[PDB]
Amino acid sequence: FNCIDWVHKLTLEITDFDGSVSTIDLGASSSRFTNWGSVSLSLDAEGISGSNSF
Amino acid sequence: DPGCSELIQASSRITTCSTEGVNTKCRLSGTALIRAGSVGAEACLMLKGVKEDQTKFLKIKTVSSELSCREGQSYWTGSFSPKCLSSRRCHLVGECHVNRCLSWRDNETSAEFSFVGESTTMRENKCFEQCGGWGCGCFNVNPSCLFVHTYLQSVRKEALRVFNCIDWVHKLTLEITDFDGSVSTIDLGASSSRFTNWGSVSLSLDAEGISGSNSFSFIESPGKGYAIVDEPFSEIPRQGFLGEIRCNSESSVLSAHESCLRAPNLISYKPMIDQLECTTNLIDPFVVFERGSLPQTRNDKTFAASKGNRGVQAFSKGSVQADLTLMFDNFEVDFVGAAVSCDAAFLNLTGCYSCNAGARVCLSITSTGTGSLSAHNKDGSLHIVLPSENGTKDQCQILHFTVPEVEEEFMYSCDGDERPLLVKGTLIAID
Amino acid sequence: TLMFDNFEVDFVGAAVSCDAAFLNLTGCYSCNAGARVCLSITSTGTGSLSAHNK
Repeated sequence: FNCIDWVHKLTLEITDFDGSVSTIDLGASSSRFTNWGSVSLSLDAEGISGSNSF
Repeated sequence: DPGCSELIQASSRITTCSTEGVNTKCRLSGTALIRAGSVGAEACLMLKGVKEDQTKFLKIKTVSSELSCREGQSYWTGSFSPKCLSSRRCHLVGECHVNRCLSWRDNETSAEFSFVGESTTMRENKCFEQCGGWGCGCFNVNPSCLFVHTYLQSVRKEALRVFNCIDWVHKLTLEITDFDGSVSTIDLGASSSRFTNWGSVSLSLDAEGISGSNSFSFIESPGKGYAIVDEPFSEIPRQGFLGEIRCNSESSVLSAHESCLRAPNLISYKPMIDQLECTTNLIDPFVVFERGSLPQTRNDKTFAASKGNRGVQAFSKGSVQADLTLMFDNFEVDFVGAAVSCDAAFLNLTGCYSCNAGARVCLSITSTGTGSLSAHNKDGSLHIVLPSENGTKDQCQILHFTVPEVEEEFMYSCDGDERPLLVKGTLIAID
Repeated sequence: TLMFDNFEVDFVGAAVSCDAAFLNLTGCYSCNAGARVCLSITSTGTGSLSAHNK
């Protein structure tokens, strides 16, 4: 395979209010599914370009 | 305090009258041009019947100067979250085949997820292969199947509608008071026309109206303000851009209907034997909606929200010098034969002379019945019209002068009997 | 960006008093990592320690 764009992903271990923990991740500006709701990013100023020849 | 300013009399070419028993009504069918008033002033038009007491008025007040937009291209967008399913199927069980899974289409119906329902959402069907045999959890040694039913849904609660502008139409919020007393508030811009009770009004010559708006797009929210984007409008929703998922209506975004236009190759898939993690790369619209929210500062125009209708206006300075066209469509104007006399009294005078705004004046009208007031100077240059009723009020309007030492005798009359009246006051010089 | 989608969070008032103690304070100031601090929390019931300055 190949990589056309590197998405900066941040693995987050969200802990709910009752005490339950959930290990998820957020990349660029994606969303997931948690018990309390959904979480997303806002700023993502990090990436690697020019990986089309690999 | 502001009232009639440019007050002229209508011509007899498009105005006819007729007497039918003490009641002389008059028709109005034609086009007439009049100078538009300044900010606050009115563009009243005096209508004379067959005598002197028969005098009406058509108040057209000018609120302020606005720069409305001309909507042409718009679409509904918003944030979404993929909610995919998974169901691992062993080989030689049901519809599990290697050629069927490797050549699996997107909109191909499957008998595995046939129990959920044929919903009308942005759905798709995928398939993958894993491992088989007794070491994994199947019978045959061939790799098992992996049916994936992915459908999009609205995870948030609100939506957004992104539109653009092509030209800043100089809209003027112009309300019109009919002859009977009904007030109709409409708007005019560039060369558009509206439908009123007396006929139809439109804008003639437009002085301002700057272009240069195709390189910017606006974002509208149902109840969170407006915004601005420093990027031209996007035509086709390409992959990897703000606006790749667009719809047509608000319900298509709040309910995530299947009639929304989306870009292919967006929902990723990370199979993990039994687990599944489907992710996308949709750009959050609230980020751009929050970084650049109105009001802002662009060149020299104050962008804000428009009043009344749903649109984006723009504040800009400048005087008023346009014209208005009054197109009549056969309207009947009647008036009583005998009116009620009135008594006027001077109050104060403060404003400007030879100015566009015009000096304001107030008179103490004291009468016992309803009707109208008709006053004028000596040479017939200036005219004064004010509504009269039972009691003692203080009707105010705008008067124009060309001298700081205002001293002109007026002749006011509410039924035919004129009475002298003198005014005075010091004005200032301003353009 | 924490997107809450109508989630119920309940809590019973009137908790149990606690008594903490100071341990150490190392790290950095005006830094992206942030200085760390540890406290010897000694309580008898399950709850939280809401501490503030003046």
